Amino acid sequence: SMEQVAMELRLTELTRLLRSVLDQLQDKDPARIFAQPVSLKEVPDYLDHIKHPMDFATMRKRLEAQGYKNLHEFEEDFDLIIDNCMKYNARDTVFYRAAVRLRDQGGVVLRQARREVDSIG
Repeated sequence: SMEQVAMELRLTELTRLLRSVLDQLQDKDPARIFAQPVSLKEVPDYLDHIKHPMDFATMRKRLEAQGYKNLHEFEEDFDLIIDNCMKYNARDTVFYRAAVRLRDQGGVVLRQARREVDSIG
């Protein structure tokens, strides 16, 4: 159907906008603390602590399969990255502080992305 195609064009466009959001968020992580999944070889207890791990590479795989239906889903995954880090690591650690900084800086990007998603539809 033509409707299914128009819907798919919208998903495709959302994916385009989310890809750019993703790149801007990841630039706020020049240390690359959040680039890849936490290694279960290097933190073998991790899954006892964190039930839903997340990282920028895993978000990117989902993105490129057009697996984000709306901005809310994409923000849920970004929030996991931050929130998982702030629970597993103590307040005095470079990791925790990096998550705080990513959260604060990412907020600005996300604020405008919500306006653009509403605006373009």
